[PDB]
Amino acid sequence: MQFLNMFFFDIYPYIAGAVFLIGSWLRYDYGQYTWRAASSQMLDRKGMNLASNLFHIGILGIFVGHFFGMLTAWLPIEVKQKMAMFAGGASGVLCLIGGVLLLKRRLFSPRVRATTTGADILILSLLVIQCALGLLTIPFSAQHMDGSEMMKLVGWAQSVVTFHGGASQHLDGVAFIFRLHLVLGMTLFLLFPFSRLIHIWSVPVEYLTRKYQLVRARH
Amino acid sequence: MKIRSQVGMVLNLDKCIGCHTCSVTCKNVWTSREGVEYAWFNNVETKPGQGFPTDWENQEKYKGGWIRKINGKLQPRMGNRAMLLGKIFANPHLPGIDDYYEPFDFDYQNLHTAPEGSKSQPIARPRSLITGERMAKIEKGPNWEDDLGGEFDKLAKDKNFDNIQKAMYSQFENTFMMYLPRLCEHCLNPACVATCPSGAIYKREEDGIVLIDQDKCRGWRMCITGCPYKKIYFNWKSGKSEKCIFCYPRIEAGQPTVCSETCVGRIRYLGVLLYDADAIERAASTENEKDLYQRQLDVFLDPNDPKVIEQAIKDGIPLSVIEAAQQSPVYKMAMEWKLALPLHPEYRTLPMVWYVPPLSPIQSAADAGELGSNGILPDVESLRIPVQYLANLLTAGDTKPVLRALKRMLAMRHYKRAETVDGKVDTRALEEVGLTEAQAQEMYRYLAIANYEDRFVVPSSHRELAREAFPEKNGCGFTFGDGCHGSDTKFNLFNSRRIDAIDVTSKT
Amino acid sequence: SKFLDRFRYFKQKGETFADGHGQLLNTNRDWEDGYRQRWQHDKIVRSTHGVGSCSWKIYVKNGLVTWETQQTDYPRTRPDLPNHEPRGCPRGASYSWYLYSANRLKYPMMRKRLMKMWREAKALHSDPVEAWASIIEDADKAKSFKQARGRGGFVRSSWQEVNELIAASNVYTIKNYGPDRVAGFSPIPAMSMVSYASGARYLSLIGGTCLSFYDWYCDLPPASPQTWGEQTDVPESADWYNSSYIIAWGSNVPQTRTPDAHFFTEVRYKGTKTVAVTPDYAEIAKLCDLWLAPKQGTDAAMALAMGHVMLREFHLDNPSQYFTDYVRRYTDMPMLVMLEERDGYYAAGRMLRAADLVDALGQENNPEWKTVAFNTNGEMVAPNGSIGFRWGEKGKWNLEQRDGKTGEETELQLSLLGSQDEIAEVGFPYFGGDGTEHFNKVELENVLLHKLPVKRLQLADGSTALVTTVYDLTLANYGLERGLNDVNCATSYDDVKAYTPAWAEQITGVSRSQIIRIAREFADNADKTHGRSMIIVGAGLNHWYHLDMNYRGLINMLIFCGCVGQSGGGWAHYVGQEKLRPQTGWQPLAFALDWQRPARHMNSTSYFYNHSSQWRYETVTAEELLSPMADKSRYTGHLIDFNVRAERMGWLPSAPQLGTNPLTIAGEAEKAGMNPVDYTVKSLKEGSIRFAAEQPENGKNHPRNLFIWRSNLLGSSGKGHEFMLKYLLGTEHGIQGKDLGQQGGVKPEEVDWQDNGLEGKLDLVVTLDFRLSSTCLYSDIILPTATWYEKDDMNTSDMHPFIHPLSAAVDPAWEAKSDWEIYKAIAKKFSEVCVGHLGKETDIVTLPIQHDSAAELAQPLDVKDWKKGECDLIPGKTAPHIMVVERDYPATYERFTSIGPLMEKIGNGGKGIAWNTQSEMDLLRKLNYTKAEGPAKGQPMLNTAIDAAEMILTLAPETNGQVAVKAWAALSEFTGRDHTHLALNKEDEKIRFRDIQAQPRKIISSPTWSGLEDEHVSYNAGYTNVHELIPWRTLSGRQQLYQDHQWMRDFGESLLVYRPPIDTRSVKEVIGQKSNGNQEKALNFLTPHQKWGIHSTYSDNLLMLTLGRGGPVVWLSEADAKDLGIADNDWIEVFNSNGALTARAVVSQRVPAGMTMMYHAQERIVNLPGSEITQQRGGIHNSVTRITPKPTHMIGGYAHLAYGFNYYGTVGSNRDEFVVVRKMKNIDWLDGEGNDQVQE
Ligand code: HEM
Ligand code: SF4
Ligand code: SF4
Ligand code: SF4
Ligand code: F3S
Repeated sequence: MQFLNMFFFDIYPYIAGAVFLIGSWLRYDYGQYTWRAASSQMLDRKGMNLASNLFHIGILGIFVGHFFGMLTAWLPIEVKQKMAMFAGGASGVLCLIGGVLLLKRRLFSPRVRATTTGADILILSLLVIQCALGLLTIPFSAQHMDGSEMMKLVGWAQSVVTFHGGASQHLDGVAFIFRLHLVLGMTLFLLFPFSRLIHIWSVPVEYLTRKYQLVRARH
Repeated sequence: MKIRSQVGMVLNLDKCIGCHTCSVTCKNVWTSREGVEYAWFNNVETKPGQGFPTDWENQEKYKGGWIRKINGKLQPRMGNRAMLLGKIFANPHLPGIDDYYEPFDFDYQNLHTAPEGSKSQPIARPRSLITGERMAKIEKGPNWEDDLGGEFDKLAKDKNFDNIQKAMYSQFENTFMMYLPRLCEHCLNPACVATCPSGAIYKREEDGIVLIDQDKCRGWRMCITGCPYKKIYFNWKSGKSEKCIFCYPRIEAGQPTVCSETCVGRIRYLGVLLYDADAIERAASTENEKDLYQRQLDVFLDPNDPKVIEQAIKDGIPLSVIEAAQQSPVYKMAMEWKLALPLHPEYRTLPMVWYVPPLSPIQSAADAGELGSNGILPDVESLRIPVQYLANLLTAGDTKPVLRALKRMLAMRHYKRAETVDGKVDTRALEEVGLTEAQAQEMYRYLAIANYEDRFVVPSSHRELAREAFPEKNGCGFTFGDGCHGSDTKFNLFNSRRIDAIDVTSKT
Repeated sequence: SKFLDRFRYFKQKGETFADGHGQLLNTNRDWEDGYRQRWQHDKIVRSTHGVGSCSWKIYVKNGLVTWETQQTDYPRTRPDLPNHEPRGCPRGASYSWYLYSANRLKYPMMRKRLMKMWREAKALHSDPVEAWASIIEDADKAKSFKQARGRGGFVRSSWQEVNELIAASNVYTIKNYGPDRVAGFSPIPAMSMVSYASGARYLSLIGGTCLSFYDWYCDLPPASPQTWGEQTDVPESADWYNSSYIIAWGSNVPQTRTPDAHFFTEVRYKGTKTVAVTPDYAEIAKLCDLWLAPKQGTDAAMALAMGHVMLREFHLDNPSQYFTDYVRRYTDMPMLVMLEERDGYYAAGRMLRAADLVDALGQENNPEWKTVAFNTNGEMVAPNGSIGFRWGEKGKWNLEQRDGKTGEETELQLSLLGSQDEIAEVGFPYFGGDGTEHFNKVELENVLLHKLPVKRLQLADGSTALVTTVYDLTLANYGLERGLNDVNCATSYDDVKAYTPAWAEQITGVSRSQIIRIAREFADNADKTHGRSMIIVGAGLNHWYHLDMNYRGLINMLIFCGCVGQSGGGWAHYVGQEKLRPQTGWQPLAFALDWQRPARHMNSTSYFYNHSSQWRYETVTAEELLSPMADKSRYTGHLIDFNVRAERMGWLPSAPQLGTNPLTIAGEAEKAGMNPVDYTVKSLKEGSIRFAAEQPENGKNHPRNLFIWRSNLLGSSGKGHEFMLKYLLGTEHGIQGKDLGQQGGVKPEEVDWQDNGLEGKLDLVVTLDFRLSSTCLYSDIILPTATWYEKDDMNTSDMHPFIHPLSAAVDPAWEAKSDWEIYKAIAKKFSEVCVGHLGKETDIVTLPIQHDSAAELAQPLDVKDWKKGECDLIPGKTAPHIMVVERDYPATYERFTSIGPLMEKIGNGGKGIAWNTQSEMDLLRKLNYTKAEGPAKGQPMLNTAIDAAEMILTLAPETNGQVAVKAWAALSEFTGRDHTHLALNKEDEKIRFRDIQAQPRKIISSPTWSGLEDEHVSYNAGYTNVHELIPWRTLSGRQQLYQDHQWMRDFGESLLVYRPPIDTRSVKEVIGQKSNGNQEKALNFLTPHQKWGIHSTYSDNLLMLTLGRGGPVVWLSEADAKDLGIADNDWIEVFNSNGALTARAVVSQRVPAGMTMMYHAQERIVNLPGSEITQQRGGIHNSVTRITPKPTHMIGGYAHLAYGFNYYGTVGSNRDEFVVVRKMKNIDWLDGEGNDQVQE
């Protein structure tokens, strides 16, 4: 138990972190043709507007919450937790609904199923699971409205990203469900560079300030 | 004032016989792969009709092209940058595969492997190339409406029938049809380039060909909506978009495109057009859409003008290109004779593939009729194809430039007949349309005789300029996988070097 | 590192432009190599397609054929003419698809059942001929595999196994029944000469039958042989550019002659006016200045009225100097016609011959074959040119206006009006009153009497008679009033008379003012330019039962305007690439004329009408086609009876020929103590030997082995599809009607009848192809053949003067072999398998009387049937020639692979001339090397297709200037005029195979053709006749307007007249019988050449299917579709007594109500569901047609009307056909997939 604990929360996070980075870099330099969002909308437009928007707007809400909540007087720990439970809770509901609809489509929509890759089914299934797990941790966090639980998880996270050993200790006594969510969440970073999730690196920010016409010179 | 060059293309619709050879040869070379089997970079549509994809000309539905805001500025019909980004998770205007057609194949092998003692003759049934499942019935194709295949009320939904009393054309005796071969327009103000969030689409400076970088494209699939001609096709397998590449591999060395050289009808002309890139926005944003045609002509420059010549030199255009521009058949048809017109100039993209309208049999009339200003030959007023239809297609609704082109072509005919049949010089029809004998003579040389060297005047793209042709000549094609192509920085993780380069530097 | 490059972001930003609207970037572009590397290829090879004639660049990449683009390096035409490049079409552009597609035939295949029995038979019979005997002679065995045809079960075999079976079966058939019980069918040799020659050469050597194709496809216009004595000679497409007025009549040029269409669209810019005449709004209309739409099948009417206006205004009112002189010198208008006595009036008889006059006008040689006319001084005369001067004498067979006796210059007169002795009333037939309920009619009289200015003459036998000119008879026939107060003649164009513009308006539906304006414009142009008016005509007119009238109507307009023989003018017929130009170089190769003469040619229409038993269902009678002025009792019998008589009279060929093995005749003639010829003539007279045509079902007179290559016969070409399946294949069929016996109809009087017709006549069907076609599907043995991109061969066309090659870009994939190598190996196996069964045999071969031979002067005045004692049986005159041919069966292979000795012994020649070709043979020994030993020792080799091609190139005058000069010299003997000047300036010219691979070559002017290959004038048919004074090979030596042959006169075709579409009566007996609940309706069934394939080739090509409608479809007008409740693309069934087909509808406005069109051939292998009418797989377009011959297309032994392979014979016309149409209910695929549908 103590061994599995140090593995998953002291060792594993760095393995998944190295694979996520070097894997992204390597696939970027040697796999440009494979770097795309892999849209399937044209093959079957039905329900995609609702489904994809719910999932992405929800998943992005989650991402913003997770990022500023674990990596960051006027906003004490218990206030942050209340925000996560409601704002983050709502986001996870939109996300899960969209995710489930997308998965139903991918698995049973003939044209999408016939043309999908294994990684597409695996990665989506894991995000639907991870999202469901996330929401299940809400009733558990409700039992510690003083933000005691959150403080532990945030302790761990910041220990990991700042390379301070012993990160697993911060988790002493946290409900098991939080363990699962953390492991599955890190696993997604491990598989990240070998799935369609690489599209995330390409969020088109430059477009907002780009001149409309582009012309490339002789080169 | 920034002079740039581009090989433009003019298609004489009057000579098109609607054979589709151009479509087949392009398909064989560029789009036979799984993922783009349904894509036809070049496709021929029969008009009246809704085309491929279905109703592509309906910008209210598809949201293609540009719009001119009240403040005078240009914006993609799709929306400004924020608006476009807001539709990224699911493009609401995206044409579905069914708007094209579900690509199919047949089970030919069943004809070979049918077991002994079959109760009926074996047969090859259709199968979907998307699902791999049996198809109960083929219900669509890329040229489904070919030769008025379909009921008039269906074909008449044709967007170009706007503002026309079309009822009369459902009458057998008033029947009319024409062909519209089309490819990518390689616009001067392409909407696809402006609607791609990743900036993967660009216009090549040296020859104006517009390409989708297959490395940099991210598959945001917004460009498909952006293009008003719907000439960008999503590769459903690779997840990236592809489009006509104007056969740059051939153009680069001075050869015609595949669809140009393979055109059985001998209707396609290729020639250089010099344009002022600094005037693109000004012209595309003119207030009245009926002015876009003329505003684009004003963007084209006179290749025989020493002023343009010097500026072109200064701006880097090679000498052979300038010379090619001076004998461009495209320039003569679009600028001199005014026979060639743009395809849908109202989209505000400043298209670079133009068309000469077609002539047609005279309309049905109470009697055999009488001689007109052209004797036994037709007068522009008698043609059965409604000029307003042609105007909606080529001139934003203005019939004036369409009539001038048709009139001039008929005048040429009148003058030539006098000469070859009566053995007389009769320039009456020419003077009526503002043409000289010499101009009608040159028109005849290019349009009628149309020698190969006259239809295609394509200069080299000069791949040696600003690059190192020597090491490339020696090592290109050896695709062993050095992993160094595609970037300018020499450092690479696999600790390798470019096969087509010189790594040992001269120390002298 | 592409990752590290992202950091040079703003470093790659160049200048902005257009005031910030754009940004110039200096970023990497290496990715562009991706498309560059796709375009790059290993090499390019020049080749073309075999069954347009376009040269293509075949691209090979990664050692495979990837795509093709047109070659553009053809020799350029004059500066004032557009060039030919790039040619091509969409079908051709998609051929590359076939090389490795899923329907490619990779290995020889055999029906499993046949293989099982074959291997068990060989195990009990060491000799393959005996093993085959044991199978075929067992009724139960034979039927077990014949019924498996088209029902799956193909299994992979091997070349060794299939070649032995083929050879064994061939030997057994030749030995037990006769060589002529073995046949082969292959079309258009011009597209791949050597590939065609391969099978034809093997068949010819072993005595088998070589079936025709020009008539079979109905591409042959009988009117051409009638008017000019020429199969088909037309101007090249470039010549259209020299025309100032063109009418595209029933020709969809852009779709049927695609690579040449630019000449038509481009000539418009030179001021040429173009008019399109098509019932529907077709692609061709899109390119014309005027669209006229007459009721389909009524075109002859419009032409008659146009001719009417032209004669009236340019020949009578204001005589055109050009036209007048032209018809005087080049037509038979001045020729005299004898009037026959009848009660109350006279009828036009045979033309007056010099022999009819007292002192035969001083003519000793062939006086009964020289026409007569009057000169400007009322003196009678026999002018030069008539066919009588062609044989038996030399120097007078030309068109010099001279007296055939004094050789003095004369001037024939046209009309007798103004020098007649009296005015007799002549009767003219009128059929414009008959017809079905689908065509407008104009009631007048079956016989229209006209006043003709006659002239009485004193015959050589004491009697007297009345004569008139063809000219007068012509003006009368058209209804031109000439002051004789003729009640039936028109008084104005509005007068509804027999053949006025007002009259035509009623029948055709085309406004009279249009008919007048265009006829006028057309004639006026011809006058101004001296004949530069042209009519391009196609299947729109040539596929009707009365194609002869449609064509003669157009031909007359052209002649009346002097357009034939003038560059830029004339009759331009384009339907099939029948023009194989190096003809006399190819014939000896293809028919083994270098080893044996003659061969066994047969006209396919009569052959299949007979053997597929379509005559047993005939509904058309000859009686209803006879003229109203004919003795109906002299023309009794079934249509097939007329064929049988034509055969025994030496008019048409027969196959099988005799009811007895022709290899056994010589053996019986010896015992009887007399030579084979005499013994056969006597046995025929006594009836001990009979023509096989008399008893086609006795079990020994039907073909047993059929070879099919470069064809999809049993799947698109074969008219009467369901009949072929039933009688030739012996398999299930979809025929709906009952035969003559079941209806109690009248049996023929020349052919035996039996209630149960013989089924499954073919013992072995062998098909060669590169794709598994409909024909292969119903064969016993399928042989994988090389595609057009995997073999060497040659191609020529009637559209241009270039000879170019087919080349192997790569070796034939898998186990495929070229046609030449396949038949060479068959020949090799045959040569060993026949040892002990066949040796040096003697064969008796019948040969019909040949056109362009001395014997064409057979029966001059009437028709005598020796079988009816009307005359003696004289082979070569009143019956076919009876020839003796020696065959060395064991030496078949050696002969196949070497150029025979006959070229040196006898020589070479064609079209009525011959020459010495020794020099050519000596050259060939050096080019092809020679046999080191054996039977053909010392003879040039023929091992490869290249050797065969060089043989063709070296022997032909079109490709060897040396031969061309000897050819013209030989012709000069007949005409007495020098013609060698036509090729002297190219005498050093010699076209080589390897040179045409580098660049297509223009051929040399040859006597084989009437157009010229020159640099100042384009090729134009009839140009040599008009400019070199060479006569047309007709009775009169001129363009024949009047056909005086007994049968032509009695069937009402002596002069052109309107003939409404015939009734096939194929719909009323079945309509409603098998209701499915939806409304049914009868519609005219038309089948023009499709846009997505050449006949059936490409019909399975995915590219073509994708650009079309994904499979078999049929077009219907919106009204008809709405009436039947049919929506666009609904499944529908089309059917009649002949069978049924299933397809999907295409609803369109451009289709006129009353007609339906299913573009020619979409075959039977793709996307066809089960039929609700037959409960079988849906049929094809030919499941609803059936052969119905026309007597006039059977005339033989009469100058221009004598036989020739593909020159004359019955045609398979069927546009008169009607079908029942309805929406389908149940869509069952009959494949056990459970994927069926129901339409409601
Ligand atoms: C390695 C990656 C991840 C880590 C370390 C992580 C960590 C956490 C933690 C610690 C909480 C409880 C918050 C508290 O302290 O009160 C939580 C909640 C949640 N997570 Fe994650 N998470 C990860 C990835 C994800 C992903 C990929 C998803 C979406 C599928 C997701 C969806 C949720 C949801 C819906 C909740 C509950 C409501 C909320 O707090 O917003 N998480 N996560
Ligand atoms: S230019 Fe080339 S890529 Fe574009 S349509 Fe033509 S053939 Fe296709
Ligand atoms: S090849 Fe030329 S003539 Fe034929 S469809 Fe294409 S553009 Fe028209
Ligand atoms: S199929 Fe015939 S017409 Fe078409 S490209 Fe080939 S040779 Fe030319
Ligand atoms: S909108 Fe640009 S899929 Fe279109 S170019 Fe590809 S990322």
